[PDB]
Amino acid sequence: SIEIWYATSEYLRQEMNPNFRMTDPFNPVHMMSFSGARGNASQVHQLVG
Amino acid sequence: AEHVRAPYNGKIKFNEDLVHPTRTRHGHPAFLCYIDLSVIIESEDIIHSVTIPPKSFLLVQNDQYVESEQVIAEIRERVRKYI
Amino acid sequence: NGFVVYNGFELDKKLGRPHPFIDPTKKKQIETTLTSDESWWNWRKPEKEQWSRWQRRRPDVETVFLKAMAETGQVKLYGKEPTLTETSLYRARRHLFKEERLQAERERLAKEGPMAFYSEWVKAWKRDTSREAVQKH
Amino acid sequence: VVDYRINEDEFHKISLLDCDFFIRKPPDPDNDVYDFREMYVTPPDTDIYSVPRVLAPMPQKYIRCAMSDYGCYDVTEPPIDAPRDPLYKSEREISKVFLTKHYRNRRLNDPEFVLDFEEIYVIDSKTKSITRARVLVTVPGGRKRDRKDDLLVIRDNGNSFKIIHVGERDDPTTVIEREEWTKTREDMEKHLRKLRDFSVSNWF
Repeated sequence: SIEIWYATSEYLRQEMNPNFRMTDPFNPVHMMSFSGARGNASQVHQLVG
Repeated sequence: AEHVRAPYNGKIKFNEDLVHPTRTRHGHPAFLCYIDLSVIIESEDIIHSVTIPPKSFLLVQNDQYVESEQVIAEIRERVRKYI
Repeated sequence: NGFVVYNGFELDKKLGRPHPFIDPTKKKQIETTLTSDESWWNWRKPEKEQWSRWQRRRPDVETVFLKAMAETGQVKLYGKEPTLTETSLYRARRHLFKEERLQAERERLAKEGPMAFYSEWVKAWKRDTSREAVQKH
Repeated sequence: VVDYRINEDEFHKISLLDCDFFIRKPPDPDNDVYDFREMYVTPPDTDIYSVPRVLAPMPQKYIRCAMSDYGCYDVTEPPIDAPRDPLYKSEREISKVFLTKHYRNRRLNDPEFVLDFEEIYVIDSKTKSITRARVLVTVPGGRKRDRKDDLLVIRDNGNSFKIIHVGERDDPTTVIEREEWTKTREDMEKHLRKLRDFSVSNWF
């Protein structure tokens, strides 16, 4: 139970950025963190993953 | 520990005689791989091949159907538990 | 010498017109797989369907808009309900279709005239709004 | 490798990224006359001459040719050590040199001067070799046509040579957009292929 749900959680974070890069490059969440302005991938994963 | 995931929907094709049966830490039957095993996924359009590195657990069986992004292989204190 | 020489699918795919991702003619089935009698217990399809709380597809703007543009014929999908791949593709390319709709509205305004165009939002106006009728008036 | 030092005053010194190419130069006021019988290749700024590798038949008679280089720009940001060190450095990395024969060896000052695009010789820096271009002609007329109306298109790292009418010239915007569309279409197909409903999905 621990490892199957950790692997699923980690896979969502890996695919979070390519999903933003190819389908919604100008998404406000992506731009707020890809530009290095405020927030990192881990915090965005807590919101969308 | 990194997980190999199926890149396409298809039929898993590999020979089970080149792998050694084992039992995962999750209690599942699996195949231990110690060689450069080649696994074939017969997808909808083109037959695809996936390379499984050695010292890895192969969690699928031959002729099994797999979905995309589905884990097919896994590469790689004292606590008291009460029942 | 020999250095100077004088002289459906596969076209929709080249032009970018709506087409299946996989050519139906160049498509094969996935044969026959394990029938749960030659499979381990952990890889067997459960006898009864299991309640999931994820059994319904999540609604979004992309599905509604893709269905609308499939109704109007702007795009055509593989089936009646757009898939998640088609939803992602629409999310990637959604500005072009809106620009096409806006350009079509601009052309309609230029062709019909302000009286015919803006009478859609004036329902109390019962007179003829055609350019010819405006000229007669 | 030869055992003598040639005289560079009678040679066409063509300098590339990986080598310096030498072609014997018959005297001429224009200095556009080339003699391909004698040729030498050296490492850049070196007098150790060697016979270049030839991949195609070479001319035997003197031919007037126009030289045009092929390559990229290397705009780098060098590290700043001393005060007022340059913020950028731009240099021209020439990797190919095309020698296009003048039509009937006509001079540049000739009012009837046109370029013969069926006679192009390619000098490669990476392989230190010289080859003749595989030219493909689409303009109607065949051997006998008006050379004033043809246009040459070079693609595929200086390997594809095609002759088209000047009327069907392609806009630079069109070329850039074609490349971008092709690459992005393949990238999008690769990204979407990993979804499990991709086989029952449409492009649009």
